Amino acid sequence: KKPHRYRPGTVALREIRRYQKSTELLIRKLPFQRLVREIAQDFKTDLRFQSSAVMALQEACEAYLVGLFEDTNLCAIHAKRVTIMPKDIQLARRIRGER
Amino acid sequence: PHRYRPGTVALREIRRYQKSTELLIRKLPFQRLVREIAQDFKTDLRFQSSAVMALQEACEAYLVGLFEDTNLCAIHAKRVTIMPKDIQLARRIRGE
Amino acid sequence: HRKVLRDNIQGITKPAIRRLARRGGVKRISGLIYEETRGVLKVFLENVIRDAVTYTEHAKRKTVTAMDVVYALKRQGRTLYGFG
Amino acid sequence: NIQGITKPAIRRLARRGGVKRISGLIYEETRGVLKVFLENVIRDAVTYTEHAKRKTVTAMDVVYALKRQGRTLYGFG
Amino acid sequence: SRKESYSIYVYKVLKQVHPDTGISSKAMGIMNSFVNDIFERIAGEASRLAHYNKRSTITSREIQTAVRLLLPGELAKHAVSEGTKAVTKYTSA
Amino acid sequence: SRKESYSIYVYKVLKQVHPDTGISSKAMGIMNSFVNDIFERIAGEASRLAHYNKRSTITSREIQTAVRLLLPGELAKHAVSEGTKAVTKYTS
Amino acid sequence: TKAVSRSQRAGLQFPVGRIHRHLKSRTTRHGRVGATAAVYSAAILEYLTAEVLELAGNASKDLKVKRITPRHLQLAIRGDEELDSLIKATIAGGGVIPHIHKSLIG
Amino acid sequence: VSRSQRAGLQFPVGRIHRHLKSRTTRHGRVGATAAVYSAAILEYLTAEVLELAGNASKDLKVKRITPRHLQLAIRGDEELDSLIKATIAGGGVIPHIHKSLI
DNA sequence: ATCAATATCCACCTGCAGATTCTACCAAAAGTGTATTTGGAAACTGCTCCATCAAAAGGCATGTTCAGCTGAATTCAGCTGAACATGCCTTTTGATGGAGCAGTTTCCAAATACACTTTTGGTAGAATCTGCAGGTGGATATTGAT
DNA sequence: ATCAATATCCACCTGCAGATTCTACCAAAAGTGTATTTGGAAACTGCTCCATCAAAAGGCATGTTCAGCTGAATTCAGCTGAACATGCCTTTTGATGGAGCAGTTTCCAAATACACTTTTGGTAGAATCTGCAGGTGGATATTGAT
Ligand SMILES: [Mn+2]
Ligand SMILES: [Mn+2]
Ligand SMILES: [Mn+2]
Ligand SMILES: [Mn+2]
Ligand SMILES: [Mn+2]
Ligand SMILES: [Mn+2]
Ligand SMILES: [Mn+2]
Ligand SMILES: [Mn+2]
Ligand SMILES: [Mn+2]
Repeated sequence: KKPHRYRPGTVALREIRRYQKSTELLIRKLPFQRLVREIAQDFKTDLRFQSSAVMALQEACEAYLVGLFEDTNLCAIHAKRVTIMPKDIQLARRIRGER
Repeated sequence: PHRYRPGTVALREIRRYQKSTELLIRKLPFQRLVREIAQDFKTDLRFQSSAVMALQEACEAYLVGLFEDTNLCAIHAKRVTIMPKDIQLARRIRGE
Repeated sequence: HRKVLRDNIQGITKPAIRRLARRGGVKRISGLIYEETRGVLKVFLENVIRDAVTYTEHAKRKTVTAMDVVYALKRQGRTLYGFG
Repeated sequence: NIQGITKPAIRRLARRGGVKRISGLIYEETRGVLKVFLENVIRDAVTYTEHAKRKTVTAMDVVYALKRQGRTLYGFG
Repeated sequence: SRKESYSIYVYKVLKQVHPDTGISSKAMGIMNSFVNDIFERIAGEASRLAHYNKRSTITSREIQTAVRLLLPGELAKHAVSEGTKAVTKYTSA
Repeated sequence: SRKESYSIYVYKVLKQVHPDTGISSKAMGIMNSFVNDIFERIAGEASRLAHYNKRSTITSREIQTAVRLLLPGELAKHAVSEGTKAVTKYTS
Repeated sequence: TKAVSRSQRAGLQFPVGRIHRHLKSRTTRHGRVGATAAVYSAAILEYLTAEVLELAGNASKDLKVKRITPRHLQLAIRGDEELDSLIKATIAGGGVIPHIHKSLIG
Repeated sequence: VSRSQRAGLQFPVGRIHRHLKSRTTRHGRVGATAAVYSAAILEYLTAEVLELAGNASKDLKVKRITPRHLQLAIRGDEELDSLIKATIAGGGVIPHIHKSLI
C-alpha cells in the first residue's frame, strides 16, 4: 500500500488554476505592513499610515509582481524552459525599461 | 579571390551604422507610404516637409530600439539570428 | 515606541512569492528566484514610498494617506483604481 | 507601397540596433510593425490637423501625436 | 464634511443596462476612479487643444477631438455619437 | 504674440560652460524641445500639488516638491540647491 | 417657470452642471467653458460607464451572482480589446484572466 | 534691473513667470519667487547637458555641439538618461555590440 | 487499459455584514438680468507645397556558392516539487490614549491690477569661418597557408 | 600562432559652400510705481482614526526527505542566410510654374461670465433589505500506480 503521490508539476498546475481564479492578496498582511513602515521610516521618522494607504501599496505591489512573473514566464518559455530563472526576470525588466 | 567569412561584414556594418546618425530608409518611398496611410483618414492632405522628416526620425528610432530588444530576445534563446518570434516577444513585453 | 523594525523584506516568504508566480502562470521556479524577487520588490516599494512621502511632506502631514500613495503610483505610470 | 521599405533598409536599421544575423521572415514582420506604428501616429496627427481646420499636416501635429503616444520627439518644435 | 462623487450616476446607468444587478462598494470605488481618470484625460487634452489653436474657450469641439485622440477605434465612434446626440438634444431646448 | 524661443539663453549658458564652443541649429532645436519639455513637467506637477492641497498659488515650495518628484536623485539635489540659491540671491 | 435640470435637458444621467463646474475650475488663466462642452463630456463619461457596466454585468450574470465586483470589472475590461487598451490602471482586487501556456500542460 | 539678473540667472524670469501664470486654474496665482526657482532649475539642467555635450564635441575636435554629441552626453549619464527618454532626432545610438556577437 | 485516491464541481442553505433604500437638510445648480469677451465670417496676400519635367548614379534586385548556425537528438547529475511533522505568528476583534487631521475666524504679507516708460528678443541680411567632399597614406584587422 | 597578402578603417589634408554667428531695427513685453484686495497662515479646537497592545487558535511557514524529470552539456548535418558579382531601375537631384492655403487683421452677433436669488438634487447617516460567504454533501473528472 504505497501512499498516493502526485507527479511533479501536477500540483503546480492545480495551484495556477486556483490562484488565477481568485483575487485575494497573496502576501501576508502584517509582514507587508512591517515592510512598508520600515522603508517609510527610513525616509522620514515617526510617520503614520492610513490603513487604506498600506492596502493600496500592497495591491500595487502584488499587481506589479504578478505582471512581472507573467513576462518572466514568457522569457523562460522563449528559451524552451518551463522553469523561470533570474535571467528571465532580468530580461523582462530590461525590455520593460526598468533599471 | 578574396572572400570574407559570414558575419565579418555584418559586424563591420554594425560598427558603421552605430557610428553614424543618418536616416536609413530612403526618402521618397517613406514619403509615399506616409501619404498613402494618411489617405485612409483625411483626403487632399498636404504635409509640411519637416512633418514627414519628423515621422521618419520617429519611425526609425522606434525600429532601432525594437531591434535592440529583439536582439536581446534572440540572445536569451542562445541564438545570434533574430526571428519573428523575437520581435513578437519584445513587443508583448513592451505592452504593444 | 514600537519595537524597532529590521529585516522585514524577509517577511515576503518563499510561499508568498510562489503564490504570486502561480497567479502569473508560472509552473516551475529556480531556487534563486526568491531573493531576486525580494530585491526587485524592495526597489519597487522604495520608489513608490519615496514619492508618497514627498507628497505627505508637501502637505505638511505626519500621516501618509491613501491619496499620497495613489498620486505616487500615478506619477510612476502605475495608476491604481479603487482607493480614491 | 510598404514594399518600398526595402530589405537593405530594414537590415540597416537592424545593424544600427546591434543585430548580426537576420532571419528571412524578419523583413515582412518589420513591414507589418512599421505599418501599425505609422498608422497610429498619423491617425492622431491628422486628428490634430482637422481640429485646427487645416489641410496641411504640420511638424507640430506630428510632435503632439508622438507626445500623446508616449514617444516624445525632440528637435522639431 | 461633504464629499461629492459619481456613485449615484454610475448606479443609475447600472440600473439602465442591468436592471436586476447591484454593485459592491469596492467595485463602485473602481468606477469612481475610472470616471475621474477619463475626465482628467479629456479635460487636459481639451485645454491643450484650445491652447495650440489660440482659443480661450473649451467648447464641445475640443471635447470631441479629445475623445477621438483618447479612445480606440469603435469606442470613439460610439462615444462621439452619444455626445453629438446629447448636444443637439440640449440645444434644441 | 511673439514666436518665443529659449535659444538666446541656451547660448548664454553655452558661453558660460564652454566659451570656445558653438552649437548647430539642429542641436539648438533639441535644446529648445528639452527646455519646454522639462518646464511643462514641472509646471504641471506644481499645479497639481497646489490643487491636491486646496491652494491656488503656485509658489517655489510647489516648484521644489515637483523637482524632487521629477528629477532622479543627484540631479534633484543639485537642482534644488540651485533654485534655493537663486531665490535667496533674488530676495536679498 | 420651474427649474429644468441641464442633465434632463441633455437627456443624460450624468450631471451636466457639476461637470461644467469641474471644467471651469480646471482650465487656464482667463479660460472659458462653452455651454455644450459639459454636455458632451457628461455624455462621453456616461457612455463609457455604460460599456464597462454592460460587460461587467454580463460576467457577473454568467457566474450566477447579482452584484458586480472588481473581479467582474477586471474580467470585463481585460476581456475587451478596446477597453483593455483604454484602461491601463490596476484594478484593485481584480485578479487576472486564467491562462496557462500550452507548453506547461503535460 | 531685470528679475533674471537679480537672481543671477541667464534664463528669463519674467517670461517664465508669464508662462506659469498661463498654466494656472481659474483664480490661480503665481508666487513672487516661483519663476525664479523654475528659471534656475531650467538653467541648471541646460548647463549640465551642454557641459557634457561640449566635452564630447571637444573630444572629437569639432567646434559645434550637434545632436550626436547631445545623444552621447545624455545616454552616457545614467541620471540624464533616465530623465530624458525622448527621441533625440539625428542622435543615433551609442555603439555597443553584445559579447556573443563577436 | 482497471481501480483506489483525491481533487474539483456543482447542487443546497441561512443570517449577518455589507448594500440599498429612506429621510430631510442644505450646498450648489439653475433662473434672471446685465456686462464683457470671442470666435468665426470676410476679404487679403505672399509662402510653400504640389505637380511636372528631366538626367544619371547610387543603391537595390537577383542569382550562385557555401560556411556555419539552428534545431534535433541524446544523456544524466542533481535541483526542485510533493508531502508532511511541527509549532509559531498572523488574523481578528476590542481597548485605550492621544497625535494629528479637519473645521473656523481673523487679518496681513503676498498677491493682483493698471498705467506708463524702458528694455528685450525675433528677424533677416551681412560677415565669418566651420565642417564636408573627396583624396592619401598609414594603422589595423581579417584571411589563407603553414 | 607566424607570416605574408589583402581589404578596410581612420586621422589628416585642402578649398570653399554654406551654415552659423554677428548686427541692428522695432513691436512686444518686461519692470516700475502705486493702489488695492485677498488667499492662506496662524491659532484654536472638535473629535477621527491611528499606534500599540492583548488574547487565542488555527492557518500557514518552515525545514526536511526523496526521486522525477528538468536544464545543461554535447554532437552534427541539413539548410538557410551571408557574401559577392552584375546589371538594371528607382531615387536623388535640380529646376520651374502656380494653385492652394495658412497666417493676418477687422468686426460684432452670438456666446459666456458674474452677482444675486430661488429651488432642489445630492449627501450623510439611519433604517431596512438580502446576497452570498462559507459551510455541507455528494456526484464527476482527473490522476497515477498497477
Ligand atoms: Mn530603519
Ligand atoms: Mn537685444
Ligand atoms: Mn570623407
Ligand atoms: Mn592615387
Ligand atoms: Mn473694496
Ligand atoms: Mn479670504
Ligand atoms: Mn556542411
Ligand atoms: Mn428632493
Ligand atoms: Mn460558496
